[PDB]
Amino acid sequence: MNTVPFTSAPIEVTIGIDQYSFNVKENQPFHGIKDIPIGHVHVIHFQHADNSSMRYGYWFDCRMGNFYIQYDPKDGLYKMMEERDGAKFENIVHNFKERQMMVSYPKIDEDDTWYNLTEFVQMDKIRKIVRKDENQFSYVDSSMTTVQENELSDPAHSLNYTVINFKSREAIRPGHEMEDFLDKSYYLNTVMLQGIFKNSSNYFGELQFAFLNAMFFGNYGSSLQWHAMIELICSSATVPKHMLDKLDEILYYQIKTLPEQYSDILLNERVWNICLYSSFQKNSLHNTEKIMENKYPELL
Amino acid sequence: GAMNSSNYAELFNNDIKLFVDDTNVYRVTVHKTFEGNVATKAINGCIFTLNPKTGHLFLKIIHTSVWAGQKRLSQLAKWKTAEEVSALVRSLPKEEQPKQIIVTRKAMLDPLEVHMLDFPNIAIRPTELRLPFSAAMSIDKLSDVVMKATEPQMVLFNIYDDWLDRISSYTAFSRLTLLLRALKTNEESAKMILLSDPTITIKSYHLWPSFTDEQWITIESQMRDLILTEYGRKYNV
Ligand SMILES: N#C[C@@H](N)c1cccc(Cl)c1
Ligand SMILES: N#C[C@H](N)c1cccc(Cl)c1
Repeated sequence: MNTVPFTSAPIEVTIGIDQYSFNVKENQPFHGIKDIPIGHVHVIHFQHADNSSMRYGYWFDCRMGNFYIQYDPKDGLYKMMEERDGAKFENIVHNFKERQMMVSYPKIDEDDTWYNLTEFVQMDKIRKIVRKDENQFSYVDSSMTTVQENELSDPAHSLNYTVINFKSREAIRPGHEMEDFLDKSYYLNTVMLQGIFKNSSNYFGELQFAFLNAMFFGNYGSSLQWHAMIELICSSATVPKHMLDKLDEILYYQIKTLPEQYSDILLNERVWNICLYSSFQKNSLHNTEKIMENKYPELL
Repeated sequence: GAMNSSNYAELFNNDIKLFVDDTNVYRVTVHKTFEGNVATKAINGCIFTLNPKTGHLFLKIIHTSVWAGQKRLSQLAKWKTAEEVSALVRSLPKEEQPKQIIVTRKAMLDPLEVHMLDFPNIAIRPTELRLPFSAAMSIDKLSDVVMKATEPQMVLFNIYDDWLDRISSYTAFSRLTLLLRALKTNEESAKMILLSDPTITIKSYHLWPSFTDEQWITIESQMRDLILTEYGRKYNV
């Protein structure tokens, strides 16, 4: 089990770690988060009490380094940093652990939620979507735009999701216009899976990451990407059976975890009604259809 | 965006544009079968592609053989329309290609946009105008060429005859849409108005009769009277 220590908490802030959230008061003696499960990516995120503008946070994997958070009073945020001195980092963490100044990642033993939401998410793929090569962790915030949003504006601060556009030459083979527009299998299987992502695990990893950035930061471009990647599968007549079964599991856990009161802003009515009730795969997502109908029958 | 009454003079500016109407592409008769079920029989159709400034009409005849063995024909007809308009554009010299294509029915937007991805600078637009181009098959010479076709064919016409020698394209389009609206509302009466006087004929190389300026005023008034008469009959006014 690994630890993300904090030098201090000088400003009042809501801190979230994966799907959990807690409040820290201004100058409270808080020195970080322990017992973080090894084997998954994680996200540590922030919303300031005096300015809920800019949710922001950091994706990291404790297997890739020793990371700590220090508030920067000039840029006005909690920054993730890497400590290269292992013995010093261990000594700092041991002191805070003995003084009981760290909260404990409250993972229930029965609870697979975080694995279910991050099954295909890899830190190496995150670092290609979020480009800042000098750090082993990745910063995301509520306002960052996607490459596709910028085409329709600082490129260094962008989310480089794979561009999906159903009315584009990439999606439509000359001479197969009706075929490719009404059945997206070519675009899904040849262009995206075989060509760009190489396999379904990478596609699902990007889908999962987009949903998490939408949910945890309210990042609008990420919500657009999540829905486009769902729609591309549902609008394809030919999809490997293992992908359909896995998509149903992925979406089920995403809908299960979504805050009920954010459904109005995080779920696109058109896409979900099309996917569940009109698309080629309208009958392939039994678990997702059941949770959607019981939890959000208004949207449908 | 969409083309409406606010930007109506735009139709007659010097930017090449075409209207596309797909209403008459897929045409059928509905009938009972021997077993008492219902079946359709297709008949030849046409794409109506018109330059409203010059009157040039590109009438692509859709022969019934294109539907043979195909499913979901009403959907296919939209995509076939878009395929043929795309092929027409590619066939035209660059300086004759349109800068805008206005579709009369919004269901043509996506099919045409997808077929025209190679032409990102040609705008594909809907219209809020209710245009009576479905009545093109009430023009005898157009209906005749469509029904006689034994294979796909493109036929070129000037739907304004020689009117642009005497009137503007705004006035020519207004005359055309009035004539077509009248033929759509009461075809028999409209044709009676146009032919009642045997001394006025249709030239071999024309679609409409050779009316003088004063006779066109009379004809236009009679067409407006027909439309209003039919509106009163319809709504009991
Ligand atoms: N359960 C719960 C939350 N209130 C919570 C409290 C303290 C630490 C963390 Cl991570 C989460
Ligand atoms: N000295 C020092 C650094 N500020 C530091 C390194 C590692 C962990 C923490 Cl909380 C602080």
